[PDB]
Amino acid sequence: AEVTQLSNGIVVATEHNPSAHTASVGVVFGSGAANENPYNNGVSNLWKNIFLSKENSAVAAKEGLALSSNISRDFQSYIVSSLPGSTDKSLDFLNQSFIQQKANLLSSSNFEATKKSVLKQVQDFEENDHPNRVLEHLHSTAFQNTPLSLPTRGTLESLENLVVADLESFANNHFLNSNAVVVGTGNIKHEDLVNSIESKNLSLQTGTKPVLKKKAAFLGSEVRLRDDTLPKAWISLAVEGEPVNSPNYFVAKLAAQIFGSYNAFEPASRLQGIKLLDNIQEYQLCDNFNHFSLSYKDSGLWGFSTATRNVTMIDDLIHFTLKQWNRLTISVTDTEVERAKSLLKLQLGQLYESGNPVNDANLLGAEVLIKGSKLSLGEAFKKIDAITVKDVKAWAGKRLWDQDIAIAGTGQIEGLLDYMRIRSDMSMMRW
Amino acid sequence: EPEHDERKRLGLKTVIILSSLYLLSIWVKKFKWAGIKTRKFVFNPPKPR
Repeated sequence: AEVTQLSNGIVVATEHNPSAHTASVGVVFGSGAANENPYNNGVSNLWKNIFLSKENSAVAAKEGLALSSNISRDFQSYIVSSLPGSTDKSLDFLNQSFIQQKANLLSSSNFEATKKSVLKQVQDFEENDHPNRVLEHLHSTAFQNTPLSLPTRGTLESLENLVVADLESFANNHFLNSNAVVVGTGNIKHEDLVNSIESKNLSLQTGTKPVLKKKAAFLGSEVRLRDDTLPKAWISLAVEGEPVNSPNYFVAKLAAQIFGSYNAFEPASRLQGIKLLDNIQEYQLCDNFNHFSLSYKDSGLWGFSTATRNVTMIDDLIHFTLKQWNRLTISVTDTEVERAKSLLKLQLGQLYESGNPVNDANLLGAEVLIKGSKLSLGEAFKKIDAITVKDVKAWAGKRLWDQDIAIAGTGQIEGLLDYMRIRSDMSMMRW
Repeated sequence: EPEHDERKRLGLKTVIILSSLYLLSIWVKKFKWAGIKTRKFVFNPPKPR
């Protein structure tokens, strides 16, 4: 399905969907918040809001175009959406506003206003979005003193000292042909997109991105942000996981699907075939939880997140969930593996067939920027169907059984026990 | 004191075993207390409500 060409230093990747009603083109760079430093943290967040500023969007609206941008730890993207008969109109807008003529966007009275608004978005996030700011501190403590520990939005102190010359420095080092992929998804054709870049002579700078010194290194630790005025307790807990291109990439995702997610107020979520629900529903230990498997270029995280109002029984919630992780290493049934196989395929099928061309562009560019190509959905289903119980036991034995953990929490967390008490629950003396 | 000879021999095994247990206990205690001993607190005064 997907086609990738290297006509020049830039790479062109596409995904033709003839039964769609929109098209999207854009550029994805192989740099994110992991390519900054504590003192300029949030520069890549400021660049996203410059692309989506009022003056830039007014020009695109008059032509019937919509702008989208996303910042991650390993990549950032700038997308333009349009009707199927106006693909060359979007390529021209991307060229004249981003690839070249970037000084008018970076003008004064536009940098100042955009900077003032981003400072407000960051302050609100740090005071209202408790479940998401806890997951950001989990990265901060698991990979402390490392590129992989910097928040994707920046901090109030990095942004407050950012100045006029700081944004131009970053784009020189990172917005280059060797660091970029041009992506077209929706009702577009590979031949029609390549024939348009070769005519307009589109090209970025011809440098090379700097090479970092350190690498990602997991360290067992914890950070606690207690706040007795909040009504709940939010907690995140994880061990070291798998990076992308790991052989055990789908085993770790299947292992997270065995315990899944839960919502106390949804009647159908209380009937799921998860044995953990039998210990936590009698006394209402939590309101919701979800298990994840995050994968980056160098490392990853594997764990779960919870929000609860039962502040006097937090230890029971942590004790019971970790004792269920113990069964992956020693005793996990065939039915649990077969059920998780069917729910992982459904979950992946929804993510890669959402029908939104903007979502597909982000997933396509990020995959090509690392692996060089993109694995087919049918090929992924074959690998998922081949996992056995012996593969789960081997994986969990080396990653989960008696291993260090990282913990982050906020709210009413007086009932969360010490590190060593929680750490000692990662195995058991009975086996 | 007809037990004098055997008492002194048994006291040599007690002291050696109990001295090595006492030293091995100091290390184990310090290993379990490492997280608490090296712990850092910071204070950012909250803004008025």
